[PDB]
Amino acid sequence: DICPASEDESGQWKNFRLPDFVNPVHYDLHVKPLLEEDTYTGTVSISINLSAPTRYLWLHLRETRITRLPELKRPSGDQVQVRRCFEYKKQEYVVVEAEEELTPSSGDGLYLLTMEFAGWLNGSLVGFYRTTYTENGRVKSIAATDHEPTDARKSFPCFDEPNKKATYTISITHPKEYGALSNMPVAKEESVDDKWTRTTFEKSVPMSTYLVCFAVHQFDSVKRISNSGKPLTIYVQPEQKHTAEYAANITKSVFDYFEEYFAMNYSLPKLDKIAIPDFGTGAMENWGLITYRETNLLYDPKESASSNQQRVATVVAHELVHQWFGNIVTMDWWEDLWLNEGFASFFEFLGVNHAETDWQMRDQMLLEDVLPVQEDDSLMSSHPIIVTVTTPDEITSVFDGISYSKGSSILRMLEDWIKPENFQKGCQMYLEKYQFKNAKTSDFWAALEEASRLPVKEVMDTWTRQMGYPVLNVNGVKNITQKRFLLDPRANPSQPPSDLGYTWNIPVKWTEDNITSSVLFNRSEKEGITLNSGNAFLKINPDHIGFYRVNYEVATWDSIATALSLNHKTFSSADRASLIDDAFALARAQLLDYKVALNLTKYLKREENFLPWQRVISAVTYIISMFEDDKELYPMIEEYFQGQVKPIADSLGWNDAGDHVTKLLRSSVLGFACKMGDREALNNASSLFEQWLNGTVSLPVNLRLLVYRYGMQNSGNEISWNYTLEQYQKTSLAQEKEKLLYGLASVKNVTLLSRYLDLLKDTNLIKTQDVFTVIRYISYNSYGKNMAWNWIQLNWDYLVNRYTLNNRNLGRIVTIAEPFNTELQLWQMESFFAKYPQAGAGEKPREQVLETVKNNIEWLKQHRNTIREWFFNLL
Ligand SMILES: *[C@@H]1O[C@H](CO)[C@@H](O[C@@H]2O[C@H](CO)[C@@H](O[C@@H]3O[C@H](CO)[C@@H](O)[C@H](O)[C@H]3NC(C)=O)[C@H](O)[C@H]2NC(C)=O)[C@H](O)[C@H]1NC(C)=O
Ligand SMILES: *[C@@H]1O[C@H](CO)[C@@H](O[C@@H]2O[C@H](CO)[C@@H](O[C@@H]3O[C@H](CO)[C@@H](O)[C@H](O)[C@H]3NC(C)=O)[C@H](O)[C@H]2NC(C)=O)[C@H](O)[C@H]1NC(C)=O
Ligand SMILES: *[C@@H]1O[C@H](CO)[C@@H](O[C@@H]2O[C@H](CO)[C@@H](O[C@@H]3O[C@H](CO)[C@@H](O)[C@H](O)[C@H]3NC(C)=O)[C@H](O)[C@H]2NC(C)=O)[C@H](O)[C@H]1NC(C)=O
Ligand SMILES: *[C@@H]1O[C@H](CO)[C@@H](O[C@@H]2O[C@H](CO)[C@@H](O)[C@H](O)[C@H]2NC(C)=O)[C@H](O)[C@H]1NC(C)=O
Ligand SMILES: *[C@@H]1O[C@H](CO)[C@@H](O[C@@H]2O[C@H](CO)[C@@H](O)[C@H](O)[C@H]2NC(C)=O)[C@H](O)[C@H]1NC(C)=O
Ligand SMILES: *[C@@H]1O[C@H](CO)[C@@H](O[C@@H]2O[C@H](CO)[C@@H](O)[C@H](O)[C@H]2NC(C)=O)[C@H](O)[C@H]1NC(C)=O
Ligand SMILES: *[C@@H]1O[C@H](CO)[C@@H](O)[C@H](O)[C@H]1NC(C)=O
Ligand SMILES: *[C@@H]1O[C@H](CO)[C@@H](O)[C@H](O)[C@H]1NC(C)=O
Ligand SMILES: N[C@@H](CCC(=O)O)C(=O)O
Ligand SMILES: [Zn+2]
Repeated sequence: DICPASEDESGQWKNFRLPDFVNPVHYDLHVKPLLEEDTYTGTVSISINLSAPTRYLWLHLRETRITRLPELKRPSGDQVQVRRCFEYKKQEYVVVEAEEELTPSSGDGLYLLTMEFAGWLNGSLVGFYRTTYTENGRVKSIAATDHEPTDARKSFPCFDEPNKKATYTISITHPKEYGALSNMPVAKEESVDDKWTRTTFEKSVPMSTYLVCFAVHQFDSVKRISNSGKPLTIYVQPEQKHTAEYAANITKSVFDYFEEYFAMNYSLPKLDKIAIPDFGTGAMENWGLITYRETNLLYDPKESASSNQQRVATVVAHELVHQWFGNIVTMDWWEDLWLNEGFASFFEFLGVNHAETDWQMRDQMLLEDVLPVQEDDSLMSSHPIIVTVTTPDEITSVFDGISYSKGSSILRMLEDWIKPENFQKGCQMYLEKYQFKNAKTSDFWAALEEASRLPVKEVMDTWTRQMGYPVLNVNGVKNITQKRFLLDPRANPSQPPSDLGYTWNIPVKWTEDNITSSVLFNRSEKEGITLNSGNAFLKINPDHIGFYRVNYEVATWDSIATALSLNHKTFSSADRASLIDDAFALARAQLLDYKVALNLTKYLKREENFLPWQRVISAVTYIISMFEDDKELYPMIEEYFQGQVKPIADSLGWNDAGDHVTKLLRSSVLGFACKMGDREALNNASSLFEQWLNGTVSLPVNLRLLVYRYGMQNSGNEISWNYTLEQYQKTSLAQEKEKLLYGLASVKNVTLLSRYLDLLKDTNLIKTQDVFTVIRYISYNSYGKNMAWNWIQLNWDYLVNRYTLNNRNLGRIVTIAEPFNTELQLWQMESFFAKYPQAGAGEKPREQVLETVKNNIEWLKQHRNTIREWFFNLL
């Protein structure tokens, strides 16, 4: 109550954005958690470079309270008279008004502001918090922090903006049974009591608030040493110690690869990794202390899948990229978030490709980022890569497909156009230029433009300052022209307004008879260009390397189908995936007749590669989804696609054999077989499930998920549900737990799914981090599509209270409505949204799922007969 809230607008603290004339240099931060009380206290002393006459000093603070009237120091050292302090809620500030204004730190002397604060460790996964786990029957505690993007201000009062880089010396007073970790190595350990220890860490390099991290733990460790000679260690619960090995391997390999690739030293003396037993995102790149959700870090070769292996490798690689792109060089403002996330999403594939050679990681970029985000970015409710954000809710919202995947995709296009070698050098120069400072997007262009003298800014701005992407329309084999590709044909292609008018500078690549050529397709070529060997067939956009779609003439498309039916290997696996992906997306947008798209699938009985099958399954999943309740169309589509996978499903079999990609292929191919109703695949699932219920037999790691899902679906009951629920509690491996949750969500029983939904309110059973995962799994259930949707509506106030409107996963949960395809269902959504109109971080997802559902309704109206004719005539 000493620093109370007031609604006083008459000041610069009414501004969302922090003032230009106040900068932090150094933070002296001390915190003392009372672990078994779920509280902490702390003091922060901040050195402040003032630049203008101000009677007010303000900075960010949320939920956590100031307990003592703050103390102000002049550059000379004198005590400053402080009249009041107060909180201004609307922009998450605490403001202190001095008696008088005093002016800039002109000569190495700085102001010093000291504040005492108390906060909570409970009810939350952001800021500074405590969670528990069980070790040899005992409940143990671990405390950690999580800040990105606007949560450092919950932990301690600070200038919570990515460009207010300051240096840190952190100390923690904890009980002696615990160790304390932070960004920097331990400097000194001193006894307060015979019970308490004060751990002081050595001074940091300049860094943003969102990167500040500390933890109090009783974890064991697995150790590695870099080529730099620096200790790289993963902290892990003693019972889980053996599952930390693989992450330790990749950390070494990828750390050593990146340091060399970026031509720059890792800035800190050590690097730590730790998985928090309850953790709100996937992982977080805190300078020197990277925090993980266990599924993304901990891997067991004897129980985890190849899928899991790759996920661990990729997230680790991702988190390591950030130590350069994000940490050393940080975006100036969140609008340029892709400078962090896009770069990490691109370089992750390079890291893991170094570590794991036969994973075809470069090709998998198509499956993971490129083709999925081309779906996202064909909606009106997408946004440009450089995004205007004006609230904390808007800031957190842009941690999405666009920042990550399109970021990754347009770098993938850029690298290829500019050539890998020059892209590398260009990244290096940017990295040394803006080291320990902040960069804008223009700065990265200017850096790469110095590596190629190609018109990088001019070309890359078109991809970056407007949403969407083009479809190239082919006239007469050789003439191309560009148009915006939108999934909704009724949508206005000029909206929302763009200076660039939705035309792009398209780096174009094409293959003529195994020889490859390149052109930049200029915006100002309004009537299109012509592509420079007298030719019959011209393969445009090889390996789908550019962020665009190609619509060949119908004749060409027809010839491609026949070419696939005669010898599909004529195309590279990536090229098959891409052609199939484009055709089905073009058909979805009413730019290509569905008969033409479906014809490309006729060859599939002989398809044996991962990439094409993945993009086939993706396209079919949607079509099958739209006809779930059509008793006439569904069996026909099912019957067909069952026959098209049967050969490869049988050939690969129900057993973990072959290399990484083959094993990934088997998972999704057997899964699709099950999905399409194959009696024999379902029986394998039920048979293995029955065996697993017998309590000894350890399932083949790459088949487990399918066995739990389809086994529970086809032969699950209360006895086996209860058992599966027991198993989920008993296993320590998070990757197994998550599979078992999908199993539990698969039962065809309303009563059991109802028990499952009730468990979501029980924190001893379902972790806070997993609630949205479980809701999503249930929504995939034929019964639970409606149950999950109904439950989030009835329990909306409860979820908002538990997570806050600022939590992006809560915001995104409405996307469980994506398969909706009737006017009735759309009315439900709109009714629910009108009832709870304060959407927070859910604002964009709402817009997106509404757009999707409307498209769905239209799609059914446009294509039901055409698709029916195609299947009926064939069968
Ligand atoms: C983390 O990194 C290690 C290397 O940096 C991996 O390598 C393990 O260690 C052994 C030698 O370093 C390897 O040697 C042997 O390989 C041959 C196979 O032809 C066999 O003699 C043995 O299976 C194996 N030696 C053993 C088991 O003592 C192994 O290939 C290898 N594996 C094991 C279990 O030791 C680690 O595998 C790697 N760990 C993880 C989890 O990824
Ligand atoms: C798990 O799935 C396997 C398929 O991937 C099943 O194996 C197949 O079983 C089929 C029937 O038992 C066989 O198909 C045909 O059987 C009839 C019997 O009357 C024969 O005429 C046909 O010649 C034969 N088809 C062919 C193409 O030869 C399969 O041959 C058989 N094997 C394979 C490799 O496909 C498993 O039975 C199933 N397991 C469980 C426990 O359900
Ligand atoms: C691209 O798709 C085209 C449109 O579907 C294909 O052309 C169709 O082939 C069908 C064969 O599956 C034909 O259906 C047969 O003909 C009549 C339809 O009126 C029926 O009586 C027959 O029962 C049926 N055949 C069987 C075995 O049941 C269609 O006539 C035909 N449709 C049109 C509009 O021409 C192309 O073949 C396909 N191109 C490829 C694969 O390259
Ligand atoms: C952590 O727990 C404390 C108390 O255990 C919560 O504070 C209580 O809030 C409820 C209503 O929201 C009141 O009935 C109590 O009087 C409060 N207690 C105290 C001591 O203030 C606190 O809200 C929890 N923190 C979070 C983030 O949920
Ligand atoms: C779904 O599961 C419920 C819960 O187990 C089943 O209800 C049980 O049915 C058995 C046999 O008919 C009874 O002995 C139990 O008393 C019932 N339990 C409860 C809690 O009601 C139900 O039959 C299943 N529904 C299906 C398979 O459609
Ligand atoms: C499966 O698990 C449930 C939960 O433990 C069992 O317990 C019943 O749960 C319902 C609520 O869903 C309670 O109202 C009943 O009183 C519980 N029964 C008790 C305490 O005996 C359920 O019995 C289990 N079923 C099987 C077949 O194991
Ligand atoms: C960069 O790495 C090199 C080689 O390991 C080393 O000699 C140099 O001191 C490093 N630069 C630093 C720590 O600033
Ligand atoms: C393609 O463009 C060229 C050059 O503008 C022109 O000669 C030709 O007629 C165009 N049309 C077709 C179908 O090739
Ligand atoms: N950069 C993190 C997400 C951080 C967050 O959203 O809290 C990741 O994608 O791994
Ligand atoms: Zn990231």
